[PDB]
Formats: sequence, C-alpha cells, structure tokens
Amino acid sequence: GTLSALAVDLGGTNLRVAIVSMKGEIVKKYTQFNPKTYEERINLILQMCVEAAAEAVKLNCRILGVGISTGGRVNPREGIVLHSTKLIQEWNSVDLRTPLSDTLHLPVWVDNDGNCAALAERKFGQGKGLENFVTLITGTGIGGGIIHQHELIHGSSFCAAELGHLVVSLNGPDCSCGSHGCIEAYASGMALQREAKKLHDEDLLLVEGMSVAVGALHLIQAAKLGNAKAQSILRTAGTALGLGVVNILHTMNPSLVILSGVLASHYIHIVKDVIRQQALSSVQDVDVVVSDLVDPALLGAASMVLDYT
Amino acid sequence: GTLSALAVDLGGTNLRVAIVSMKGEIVKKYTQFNPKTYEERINLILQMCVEAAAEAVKLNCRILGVGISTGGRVNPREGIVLHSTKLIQEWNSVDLRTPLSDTLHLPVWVDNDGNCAALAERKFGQGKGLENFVTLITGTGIGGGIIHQHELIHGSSFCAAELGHLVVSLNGPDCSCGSHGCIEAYASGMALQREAKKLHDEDLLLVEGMSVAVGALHLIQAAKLGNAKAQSILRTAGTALGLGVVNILHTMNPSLVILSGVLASHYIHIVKDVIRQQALSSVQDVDVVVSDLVDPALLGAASMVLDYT
Ligand SMILES: CC(=O)N[C@H]1[C@@H](O)[C@H](O)[C@@H](CO)O[C@@H]1O
Ligand SMILES: CC(=O)N[C@H]1[C@@H](O)[C@H](O)[C@@H](CO)O[C@@H]1O
Ligand SMILES: [Ca+2]
Ligand SMILES: [Ca+2]
Ligand SMILES: [Cl-]
Ligand SMILES: [Cl-]
Ligand SMILES: [Zn+2]
Ligand SMILES: [Zn+2]
Repeated sequence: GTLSALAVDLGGTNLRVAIVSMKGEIVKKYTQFNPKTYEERINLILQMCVEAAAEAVKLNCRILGVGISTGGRVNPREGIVLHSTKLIQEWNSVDLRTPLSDTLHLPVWVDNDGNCAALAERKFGQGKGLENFVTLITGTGIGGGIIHQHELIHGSSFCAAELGHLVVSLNGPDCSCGSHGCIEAYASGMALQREAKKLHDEDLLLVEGMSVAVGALHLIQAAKLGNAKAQSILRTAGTALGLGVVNILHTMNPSLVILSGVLASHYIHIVKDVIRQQALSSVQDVDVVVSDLVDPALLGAASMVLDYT
Repeated sequence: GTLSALAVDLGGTNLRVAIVSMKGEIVKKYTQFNPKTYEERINLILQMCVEAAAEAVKLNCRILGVGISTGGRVNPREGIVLHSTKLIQEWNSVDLRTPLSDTLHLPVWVDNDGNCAALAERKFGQGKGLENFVTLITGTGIGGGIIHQHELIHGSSFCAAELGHLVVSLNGPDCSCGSHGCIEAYASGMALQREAKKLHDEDLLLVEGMSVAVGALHLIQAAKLGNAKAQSILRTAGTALGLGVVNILHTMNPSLVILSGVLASHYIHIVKDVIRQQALSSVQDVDVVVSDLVDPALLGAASMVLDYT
C-alpha cells in the first residue's frame, strides 16, 4: 500500500481521524463530535481508528503509525495528556499511547494541537526550512507552536507555546482556562460565537440581507454588511490577537508568524496593523501570513508518524 | 595582574564602568550620568574606560577585554547598537567595537543589558547550570534575557527578550518605546517615579512620618506606611509585571524566572500571586526568585569577556 499515517485531531468541538499520505494528502477524513466524557471519548477514538485502519487496506494505503493532535498539555515522550482546560473535559493524566498501540498494533505519537500545527507548517507549509517561526491556530480555542533552531520548544513542563493564554488585559473577558484577558477569550471561535449569540439574543446581529445557531461567520458577515456592534467586536478581537502577536515578537522574535484556521483570513489585516502601530522597529520586518494548509493539526499529527517512524 | 574584565553598563540614567575579576568581584566601579547626546556619550565612555584601564594597572589587575551592556537592540557579532528607544537618545546604528578597540587595544563584546543580565545569572547567579530560565531586570526601564538550551535567544533580528515591551493592556499607559500598555510603562522605575511625582504634585504622596525629587522608593515607603493611592499604584504595577511573567511562562515555560533590580524585592510577592491566580496549572511549579547578584548587567558584560576572550 501507499505510505501513509493515521492522524487524529481532538479539538474543542470535533474529533477527526484521517488517512494521510507521505506527501500530505488527506486520503479520507472521518468527523464526529468530540464526546464530553473520557470513557466515550477513548472508545470513539479507538472505534474510529480501527475503521480507518480497515478502510486504509481497502484504499491500498499502508499505515506506518498513528499520530495524535490534542488540546491540552502533553508529554510526547510518554504519550500522556497531562492536563486540559475545560475545552476537553475529563482529559487529565491520560495515557493515549498504551490503549491505541495495544488495539491497533502501531506506534503512536502524541503532541499538543498547536505544536502539531507547527510541525505541519515545517514539513508541508510556509515554515519549511526556517530556523524559526511561530504559528497560531484559531479554532474553537487558540493554539500555538514555536519552532526555534528548527525544532519545537516544549518547555520545562510541556507548557511552552500555550499562546492562546497570552494575556493582553489587566481584566478583560473570562477565559475557559480560568483566567481572564487571554487572547483566546477575545478572539477564538468560541469567543466570537458567544459574542454573536449575545447580539442575536438582543436582535442586534442580523442586518441588511443575511438569511436566518449564530456563530463566528455570522458576526463577520454582519460586519462586512455594515453592522457596527459586530465591527466593534471584531476590531477588539483582532486587536487582542495582534497584541498577543506583539508579545510573541518581543519574546521570541521569529522571522515568520503563520496564522491558521478559518478566522486567520479575517484577522491578518488587523494583526499586521497592530504590529506596525505598536511593535518595536526591529520586528517590523517579520512576515505574517495566512497558512496554505487545509488542516494543520491533522497534517501535523501525520507528520510525527511520517518523519519518525 | 589578577584576571579581570572592563565592564560598561549604559543605562537609562547612569553610565557605569567597572573592573571585574574572574570570580565576579567588582574591584572598582565608576559612575556618571549617561549623557543625552551621542558625541558626549561616546567621548565619556572612552574617557572612563581609559581611566579604568590605567587604574587596573595600579590595582594589579590584568584586563582581558571590554564588555558592554547597553539598552537597545544590539548585533553582538558586529558590536553594533542597532536601535534604541528614547531612553537612550542618539543611539542608532552605532559601531561600539571599532572606537573602543582602537582606543584601548582590547577586544570588545557588546549585548543588550537584559541579555547581559541573563549571562550574569548563568555564570555567577541562580541560573548556573540551568538548561532554561528567563530574567527580568527592573531599573529605569525593564530589560529581559532568555536562556534556552543553555544559550541566549537573540531572535531573528536581535530583538528577542525585549520583555519590557510585553503588552498587558488594550490601552494602558504610554510607553517610552512609543506603544502603550507595556509592562515597562506600568512597573519600571521611570513609571513608578512618574507616578510618585504625580502624587507628590497634588500633595497626596507624603504621609504618617516620611521626611522630604520623588522617586520609586518613596512611593513604596508611602504604601508601607498606609498611603492608599500609593498601594493602589503599586498593586497595579505589580499585577502588570506579573502578567508579563504569565506571558513568558505560557510562551517559553522556563524552569526559573529571576527578577533583578532594586524593585524586584518589592514585586516578587505580587508576581507570585498573579501566577498562582492566573497561569495554567502546568507552570505553577516555576521557581520565581529575586537575584542574588548586586549588578547583573555589569557582571554580565564582564562575563562576555571572561568566557570568550
Ligand atoms: C484542552 C486544552 O487545554 N486546550 C487548550 C490548548 O492546549 C489548545 O492548544 C488550544 C487550541 O485547541 O485550546 C486551548 O487553549
Ligand atoms: C534604549 C532601549 O531601547 N532600551 C530598552 C531595552 O533595550 C532595555 O533592555 C531596557 C532596560 O534598560 O530598557 C528599554 O526597554
Ligand atoms: Ca501549544
Ligand atoms: Ca533583552
Ligand atoms: Cl464545563
Ligand atoms: Cl526625549
Ligand atoms: Zn486563558
Ligand atoms: Zn514599550
């Protein structure tokens, strides 16, 4: 069969399992909601992976291993999810390697989803060949990944690159991590949904000519079509993300910042604006781009298998 | 003569030149104000260094080289100050190596003052032997230095570890760098002086039993003696610094954060508090300490000579 990985991505909303080729083509992708409880979650992960493994044979793909992208702090050497924010409940001190390798008879790699995104950008994307770069992946939450001297920074306790929890206010909105003023609390999908559902609750989102559960994409559309509450909300959100980027520049001084997720296209202009208004002159040459990868986290999970098997 | 370095530290207020032994003893230190213009500054640096070099002979110290700690973005490989905030005016595109080595007939090393502080903590202080750690040096401004895999991070454009310009507000106080909401703008010496001079302007600083130009140390004393405007100001300042630390933890995840400068003792408790209230569980084991070094920047400048000559 063709040389492939099984990739899993456990997100703040959806659980996705894919067969991914050596070249970074998604051969087939399965999607379910990410269950809210451990027992259900682990069982569905195994179920999905067994099915995908069986389909891979039918599609003439040879699976070399399983890579797992997950929210949370992860010890990749051991394949253990250490601690999760409430975006994934019941996801603490979880050994993923043992049940998956026992069931599938494959080697298993695990890392944080932002770290995986970085790995995808390094193998398939705009980070290829760069000694240094940072990625922020916007989704349900905001993930980060930091590449320095060509390699990930995991930190002294596997908590480096938790860039969604860069703080840019003394107060702000509460974050699901339990803090307040985190860029995730301003600019994530979950943040913008919550703010779109607010407006729509007080009949203040819909305008001009939208049809119509409110979400991020509706807030963006209201603003494009002149909704001033929605424009204000999005500016504040983008400013906060831009300031998180400023903190990254002044900390790591990467050559490149890659924004990914569907919201990346919507924030890149304001992020660039905030850098130009506020950051030091010596970081103004930083390249800030939108990712050209469909699904960094899933591709990154596959990349662990493809590079290390 | 005993094995020594000449060390220079160009700060936001004072220019200091010292003879420093191999063991990190300051043999003799000269202090002048840092002139506000280039021509005066360069001439005084040379003057001071020639005098110190002459005294070193009399004190039976053998000078191996000159190390320079300066505010600003620095290319250490070339010995060039690239760009400075207005804390040091007329300090852009300055080749320091050439005039100092031509005049003194010594090799010359130059780095940012926060980077030097890190180097001192790695050689003489609590960073010795640590694969990773970060330092924040509070003075006129706030400096940073990042040690990762035992070595400094300088960044893609020599602007890494500009940690005084971590931003913790959407608005916020103006910073001298031209931004607003930087931790320097909240918590530096210059920030606290400015806030002490405010209060004292409206006869609202002095209390209880202080005698008496207002400065940081007077604001701290007013608060210790029950001044509630001053306590509020200091809490906000400490919170902002603590949040800058939170951003560092969630970015780099160092094992150790070293706070230095005279204000370090005053902020460490609140910094620890903010970490415990707001940072992720996986960074709670971070050690946060006050430096045991008298003068990290000056010792760090000496360390470049002592380690690399
Ligand atoms: C479950 C969990 O802790 N998720 C974190 C973080 O680890 C993720 O990278 C991020 C994006 O999914 O969401 C959240 O910020
Ligand atoms: C002149 C200059 O740009 N100084 C900066 C920074 O580079 C310094 O490290 C810091 C502390 O002195 O002050 C300021 O934040
Ligand atoms: Ca991460
Ligand atoms: Ca620095
Ligand atoms: Cl919950
Ligand atoms: Cl000025
Ligand atoms: Zn948070
Ligand atoms: Zn600033």
